[PDB]
Amino acid sequence: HIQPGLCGLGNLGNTCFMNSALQCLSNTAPLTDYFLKDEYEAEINRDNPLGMKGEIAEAYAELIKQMWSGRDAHVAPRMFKTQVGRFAPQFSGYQQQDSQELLAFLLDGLHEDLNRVKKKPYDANGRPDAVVAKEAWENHRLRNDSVIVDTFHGLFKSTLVCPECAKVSVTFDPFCYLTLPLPLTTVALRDCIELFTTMETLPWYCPNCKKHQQATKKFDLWSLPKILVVHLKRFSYNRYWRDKLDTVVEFPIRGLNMSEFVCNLSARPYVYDLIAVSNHYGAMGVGHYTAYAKNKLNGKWYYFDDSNVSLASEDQIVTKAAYVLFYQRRD
Amino acid sequence: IQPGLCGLGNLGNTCFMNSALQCLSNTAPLTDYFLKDEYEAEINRDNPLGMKGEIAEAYAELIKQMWSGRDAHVAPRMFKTQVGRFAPQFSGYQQQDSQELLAFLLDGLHEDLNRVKKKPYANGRPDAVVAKEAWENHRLRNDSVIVDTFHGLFKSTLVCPECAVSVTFDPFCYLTLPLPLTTVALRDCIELFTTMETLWYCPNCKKHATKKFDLWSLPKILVVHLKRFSYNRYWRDKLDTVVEFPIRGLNMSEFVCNLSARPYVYDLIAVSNHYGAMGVGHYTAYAKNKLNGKWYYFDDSNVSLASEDQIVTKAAYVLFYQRRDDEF
Amino acid sequence: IQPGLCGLGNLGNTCFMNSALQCLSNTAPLTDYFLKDEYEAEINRDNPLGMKGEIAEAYAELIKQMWSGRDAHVAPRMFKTQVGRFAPQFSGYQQQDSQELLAFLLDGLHEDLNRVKKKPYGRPDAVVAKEAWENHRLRNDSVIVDTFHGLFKSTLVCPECAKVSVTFDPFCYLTLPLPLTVALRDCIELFTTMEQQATKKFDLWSLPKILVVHLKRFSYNRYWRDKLDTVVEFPIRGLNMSEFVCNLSARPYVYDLIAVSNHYGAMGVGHYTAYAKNKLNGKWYYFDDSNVSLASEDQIVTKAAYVLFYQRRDDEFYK
Amino acid sequence: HIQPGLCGLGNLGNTCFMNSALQCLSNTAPLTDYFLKDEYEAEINRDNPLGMKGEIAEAYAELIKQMWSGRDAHVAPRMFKTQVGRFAPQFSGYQQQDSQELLAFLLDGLHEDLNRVKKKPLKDANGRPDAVVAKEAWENHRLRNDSVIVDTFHGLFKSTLVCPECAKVSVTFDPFCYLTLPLPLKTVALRDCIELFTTMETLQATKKFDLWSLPKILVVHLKRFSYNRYWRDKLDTVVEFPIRGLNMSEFVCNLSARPYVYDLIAVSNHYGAMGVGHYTAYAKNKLNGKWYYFDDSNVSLASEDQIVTKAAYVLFYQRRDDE
Amino acid sequence: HIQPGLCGLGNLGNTCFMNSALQCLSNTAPLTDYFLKDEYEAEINRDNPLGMKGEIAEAYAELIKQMWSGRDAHVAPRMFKTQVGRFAPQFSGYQQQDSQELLAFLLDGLHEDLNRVKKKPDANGRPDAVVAKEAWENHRLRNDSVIVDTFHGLFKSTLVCPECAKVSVTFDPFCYLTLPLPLTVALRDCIELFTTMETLGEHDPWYCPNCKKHQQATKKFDLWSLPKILVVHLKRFSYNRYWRDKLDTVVEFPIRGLNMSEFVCNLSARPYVYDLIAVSNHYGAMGVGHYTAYAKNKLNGKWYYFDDSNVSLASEDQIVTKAAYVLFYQRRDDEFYKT
Amino acid sequence: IQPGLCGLGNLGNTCFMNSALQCLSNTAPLTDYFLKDEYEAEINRDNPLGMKGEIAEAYAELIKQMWSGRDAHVAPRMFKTQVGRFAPQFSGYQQQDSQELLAFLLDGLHEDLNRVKKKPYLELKDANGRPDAVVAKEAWENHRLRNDSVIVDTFHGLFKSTLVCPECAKVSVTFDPFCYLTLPLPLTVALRDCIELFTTMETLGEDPWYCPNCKKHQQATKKFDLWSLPKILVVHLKRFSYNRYWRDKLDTVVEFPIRGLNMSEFVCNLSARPYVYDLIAVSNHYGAMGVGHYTAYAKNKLNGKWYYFDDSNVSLASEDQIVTKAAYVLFYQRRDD
Ligand SMILES: [Zn+2]
Ligand SMILES: [Zn+2]
Ligand SMILES: [Zn+2]
Ligand SMILES: [Zn+2]
Ligand SMILES: [Zn+2]
Ligand SMILES: [Zn+2]
Repeated sequence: HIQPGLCGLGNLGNTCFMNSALQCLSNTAPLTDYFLKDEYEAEINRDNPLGMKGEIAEAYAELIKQMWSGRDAHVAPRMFKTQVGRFAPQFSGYQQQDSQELLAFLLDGLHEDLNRVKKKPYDANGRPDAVVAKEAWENHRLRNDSVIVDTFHGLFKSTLVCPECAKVSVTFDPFCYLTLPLPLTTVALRDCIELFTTMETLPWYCPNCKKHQQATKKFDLWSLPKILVVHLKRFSYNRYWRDKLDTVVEFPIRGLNMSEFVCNLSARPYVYDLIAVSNHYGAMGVGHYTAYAKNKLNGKWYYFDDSNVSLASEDQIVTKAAYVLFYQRRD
Repeated sequence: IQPGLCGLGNLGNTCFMNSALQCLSNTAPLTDYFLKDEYEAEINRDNPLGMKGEIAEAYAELIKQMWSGRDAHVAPRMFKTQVGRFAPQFSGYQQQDSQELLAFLLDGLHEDLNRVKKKPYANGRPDAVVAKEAWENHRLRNDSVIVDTFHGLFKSTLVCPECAVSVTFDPFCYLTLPLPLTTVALRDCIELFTTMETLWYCPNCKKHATKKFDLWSLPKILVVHLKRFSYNRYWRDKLDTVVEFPIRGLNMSEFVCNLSARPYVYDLIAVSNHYGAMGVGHYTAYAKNKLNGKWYYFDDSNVSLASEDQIVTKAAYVLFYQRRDDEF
Repeated sequence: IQPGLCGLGNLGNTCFMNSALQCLSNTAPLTDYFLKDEYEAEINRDNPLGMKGEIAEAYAELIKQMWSGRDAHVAPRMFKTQVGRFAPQFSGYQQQDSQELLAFLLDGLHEDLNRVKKKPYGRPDAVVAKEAWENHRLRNDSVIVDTFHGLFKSTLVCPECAKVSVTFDPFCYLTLPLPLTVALRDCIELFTTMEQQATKKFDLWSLPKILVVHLKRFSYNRYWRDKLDTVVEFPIRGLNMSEFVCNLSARPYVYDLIAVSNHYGAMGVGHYTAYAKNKLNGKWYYFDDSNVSLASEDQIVTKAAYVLFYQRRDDEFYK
Repeated sequence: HIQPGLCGLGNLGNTCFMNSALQCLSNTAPLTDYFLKDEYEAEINRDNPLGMKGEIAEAYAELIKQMWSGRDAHVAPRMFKTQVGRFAPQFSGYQQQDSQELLAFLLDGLHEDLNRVKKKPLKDANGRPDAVVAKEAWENHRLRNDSVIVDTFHGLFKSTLVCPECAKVSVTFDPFCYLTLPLPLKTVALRDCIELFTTMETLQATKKFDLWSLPKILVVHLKRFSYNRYWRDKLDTVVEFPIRGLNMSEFVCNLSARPYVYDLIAVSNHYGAMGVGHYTAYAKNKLNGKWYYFDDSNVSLASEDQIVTKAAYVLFYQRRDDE
Repeated sequence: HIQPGLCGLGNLGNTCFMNSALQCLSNTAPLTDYFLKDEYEAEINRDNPLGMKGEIAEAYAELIKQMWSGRDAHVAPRMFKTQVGRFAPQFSGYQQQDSQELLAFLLDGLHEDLNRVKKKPDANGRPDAVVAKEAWENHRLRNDSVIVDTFHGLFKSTLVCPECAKVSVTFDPFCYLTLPLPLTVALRDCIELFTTMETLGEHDPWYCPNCKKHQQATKKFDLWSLPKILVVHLKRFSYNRYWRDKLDTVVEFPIRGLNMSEFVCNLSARPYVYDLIAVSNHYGAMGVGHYTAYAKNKLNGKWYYFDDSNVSLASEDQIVTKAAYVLFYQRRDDEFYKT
Repeated sequence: IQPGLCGLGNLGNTCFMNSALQCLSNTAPLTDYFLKDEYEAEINRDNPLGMKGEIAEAYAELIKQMWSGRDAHVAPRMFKTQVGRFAPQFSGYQQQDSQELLAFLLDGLHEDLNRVKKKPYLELKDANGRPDAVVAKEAWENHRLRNDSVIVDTFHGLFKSTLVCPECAKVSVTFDPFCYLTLPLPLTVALRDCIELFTTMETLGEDPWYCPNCKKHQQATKKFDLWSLPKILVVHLKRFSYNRYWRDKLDTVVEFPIRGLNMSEFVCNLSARPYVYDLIAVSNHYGAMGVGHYTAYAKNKLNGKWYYFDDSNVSLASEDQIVTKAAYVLFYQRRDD
């Protein structure tokens, strides 16, 4: 029969953005394995006031089992589409959609529906970064503990400097994806990462001023997850229209060394390999989303264009169409 | 940007429209008519069968944008709006048909550009005499750039089963070819269309037959619609049969019953494609650029260089052929 | 505020409805019937052709508001809601037709107030017409029949056979075709001119207390609506209908104008207004949605005139 | 044929508010002349993050060319209406609309779609003269905003705040493209409304507005509407305004400034007491100098004695540039 | 923790008509057992031109498994409602709905989505037994499903031409009985009214083969063979131009031992004794209106009232009221009823 | 037909409205006010916080129909239309809340019938360390200088709020009016347990209180106290929790008296006359999931019997049916003597 995971997703009326994001998540082996192991039932959180009563996790679990059964070449994700439209109506209709916006929604929704914290409970003052980061991560896990935290969550350092009182505010914050700005001739992914970590003048509230100030902000990468989701910020949502950057960003297929951008000098080496890409086409109108993904069982690359699954070659993956990159850490 | 290499943005389930529009855009006698920009005197705003010249004007405006060489892609917003206003069946989010839109547009453009300001209003006689009469009568009601570009004549012979022969010559602006009841040739579908098939209100007997179609005269631009869709109670079915059609040198003289007629050799200029089978579905187009002679693939906003070896597939739904004219 | 001098607020493209409602408001036999407030016994809630008495009730309520003398204008929200519920085609911001709403309302009010609880299933013209009218009233008996219903003769002459088939049919308004400034009598003559396969000629037999004359200005084409802008000259006083009445033993028929439904707007959605003569003071007013202003007779006859309301003179005794 | 500019606009379902605003702008000669000269194509800004990719300027230019061709007595502004409802869906509703709200949208929209500043780059002046601080404020405004809209409708007003504790006088100069005038409480003159706008409000500091520089085209919005939680209120006060010779010089603070005499060119009118209401316009035709009444598709000759009524909502004045 | 089958259905905005019909079908044991035993999987027909590509059968199977799992006290039938609306959009409006109209749609839909026939291929003066056997066999050569096996019966149609006096007899299948109500009545009076001869009205005249003309012929129905599950629809609604009328007549019907044998014209037929299993109820008359259901649980033999999401224990004395609209009867198949 | 025994037709998911309307209909001081038909002089059409008198007029018309004795049921079309026009959130086929409608209607009726034609502005006195009796009297008088209507006279009470800052230990005491009490349910319970829980001190969570001495949003302690109670006490049992993606519902059986509810022990004011209440109406909710359904129990003022109002259907009830998990909003009438 059909090879497991080589399953297209039927377009049900401008759901290409959803399908693209779903193919990327489907080919995230730690996440697919978790659901296929079918022991996640004990972790479904139906009372969580921030979740969807376990219903997003259940519709997702059902769909992945279909996609990895080896019985179908394609499935129509009707239950999943219905559940998304019910909890997040902004994803329904026939206007311009965003694979990253849906991805952010799904990563948060799966996390709360599978959150092991049944009751959520409820300040760097020149202390070492290692101490402040450990504290921030532990406090994060006291509120958020799931397969999503274990697979996609990392930690970044935020430094804010007030222009009035010159007070330097350092915080450690979790992330489940990295939104990379593109420079304003092709660019390298490392240039986009360096741009993300370079200081920029913003507005946030200063605790000493008590007012909103146009403070400088600098990001630093502290710890990185098993699955690094890299969002290339191509879209600009202006008041009356959406802009798109068509720049070719060169990104490695294999051996992405993240270690040079990690400010923790005592940290483990971070080498990553590409597993999936969410692609966008269409300078004008609604546009279209597809995906490249590496099948975990045979190690080959494929193109997923809604219901159509075709064998791909690595030389096709790096184009201006690349929008969201999925990287898996080599452990 | 090269003129005519202009993608059309999808405005929400508008692929059916964009596909049809790319085929019409790459119909040189029609595009040249609008780009010559002298058609303003021919806009018919009083025609009771037209859309007050508004479909012709929205189409003229879009073509000028598509052939300006200023844009790589255009969102056909005014055109989409005007279509939805006059023909609301094309504005839902349900499955659409590139041919249904094409038939609407060909009729609408004809009426909005009909030179006839006031429309006025057979038995054992020679075919040549009856055909000349039917055509002259047609142009006394219908005279436009659409009649000049796409209209042909087909002979219809109906034989009564009780009293035993009614011959009529009727115009057409496209040919809907039935597919046989898997790879078939275009010529087999043409032969199927012209074969006598028993099913009409007869005047001699009055007891309401063996209908037979014949091709009499063919136009500059022959639009060939392959009847792939069928409509079941709860869903639309699609025939996925591969129809083999020539890219160059389609000899239609072979199927023309007028033996004194001019030779009819056609070359492919555009194809409306359909993918999806029994699911939601998507339309694209192949079109040969009149200025550089190369084949391009138009997938909504995206325009990419194509090769001839990609064109003949099960995806081919509507074929556009241009007649070879060397002092005929 | 003088009773009846009440404007109707526009509730989003509802001027067509207000224009129609102002003409009916200023039809004295109909308004008096609702103000008399004894019509409650005549509301037919089981009629399969009616709206369970709900259009009559919404209309009665609105007319009482319009003739109370307490308001200069009212927003006919309940009426608009009830119309939109039973006839959803009258909902939206597309081009509307005041005659289409009028025809709906005249039929609706008739069925909601129909006294017939269970509808049953070579002679001289006078005998056949009397029979046709009595049979019509055995199915249809209401204040609308009493105020607006007339009878017209249909003569069909068969060729080859030469058989003359005569029928008498009721009407509650006359749709008059326009020729091609024209006179109303030319449009009446055009309606009565002769046109299996046979010749058909309309003739007017008996005419009602309130004659509603619809000038067929609109042509609904496949993709657009056409409009005839011809100035139709119609009398304000003394319309003699007697010359078009084929019953030679019939009473004289002289009418006086009481209301006009007006339409403006060459392109787009357009706008409907009304001229109406107030029954209590005899003056002409212009009803433009919520605005009611004193009018002069010299303003009434224009290309804007679309539907004319005429009241028969029952002054001198006839038969 | 038809006289250019005497073109009605068809109602496309509750679009009278739009037609009224459009007739006022159509009869603003410096703006219509700019589009009819048809050289504005080089000024269309398609990359502006605050614009509509040039599409509101293009839909407006196309419509104004139709209205001033002399070929049509009326046009249905379908493309314009469609583009407006696409960028600003609040105007594509079915509820009571505001011609001033559409005007403010369109003035900003046209400015951004025609903004000469391709890359946009709070300063307080301490003890410096008003003339120096105002010149600075205007130059800084034009470094961000440079269009036919700035050149036609933009003025500058002075804002003075004085602290009741330390007696500190804080002066700022801010641009405007129209004046929203409050109407008095307890028939009023336009000058009373202007004086009310420039009178010091006790507000914990006192705030006073002053007119510094005035544009070629002065748009005066009479604040008739009050948007309450469940309903909109309307002031029916008759505001007396001059048709010719409005002397604005008395309200201008720059005492070294040029005289400011204005003539009325257009009025946006509003009617209706109970329902959706209706908008029309009075406008002076620039080619024959006569007054006309534009009621959607209908254009009729008007007289000066008809303009000043309670219906007057938005007034358009044109400065006399005699020398 | 919850008893299987005692599962309410959430209202998803005017869907009470749908919940009511679904509770009746859910409590039809031969149909529920078919889905719970996974007998449906191999029989899903996806190419049938008269079906919904197996999608209505799949959505129904999934829902019935949820209702009979014993895990939920109530479920929101979102997937089912979505699939129904997609194939039959008339059921997704906010206008008044009809549980019988949904039932007829669903019985036909499931039949076609589960039809074992993958490729679908006068009778005068002959005995009724011969013609009926032929009509049934020809029916099953086209229609072979769990729906045919559970709900299909056969009725005799006699048409008599008023001109040539030609008597045309046909045997036609049915999956429910629409009973006209007389102009408190007994169910047997409604059955007798259904089998009484009536003269045809326009625009449905009978085409006479002798006359070769459309005729105002007489039409008489007779019951020939009855199914395991007899669905009896009391025709309470009248669709008028501007509103829907409703007959509020109390129809007295048995809860147990309904003897159908007296209305069966086949004298050699097996006895037909039926017990009520479910009732689709309607309240509201000519106003908006609400649908509920009475159903007998197959595992404990008790009567329950299903009012959307709410399931409560009922008593037999509550069942026979003016609210009864659609009745579900189950035939007795013991040693007492041999053929 | 007995007056007041009038059902309300459902006009498409309007059960939430009919339930609230049946409770208000059977509030004798309010129905008597409209039936006396002298309220016309009190309709406030200029109030910027009202609906130009239109909600009061639509309500008056409906209550006269329901108490005429001519109809067994009425379709409240004008009322539903007016509600949908001023508050569009109450239209549609999604889950509704009878208390949300009730709160809207109580405020709308108050503003449409507000005797204060021009609302004044006066500073609220510091009320620092002064006796509770003095500060409460001041708060009530200031409330009536802005709000004076049949709604204030029938449903308004006063509650005391004590806020204590965790940084500066500042004790802020205020008295605020209420037209209903939202009672929290413990995380079968008695009504008195929910009343006691409403007056227990709680610490504000992740909604802090602004402090005047700190000049910052502080997570202070908040304690409520009942000061004065109205003629008609509307008790809202807080069963629903509106979470980001779903609505939670507490199905706890709250035991509440039908007769003799002694409120005096929960009133921190001792100068008040005893407060004894009797149940007059209950708004009920059914439907664990989906859209759900609302009905009402109500005691007829003319015959003293209990009835069940399920949209258009009105049937005789027994007291033993009223106290169930379905009870959501309770209407209590004070004993006067
Ligand atoms: Zn600071
Ligand atoms: Zn024949
Ligand atoms: Zn004859
Ligand atoms: Zn100071
Ligand atoms: Zn016969
Ligand atoms: Zn403090």
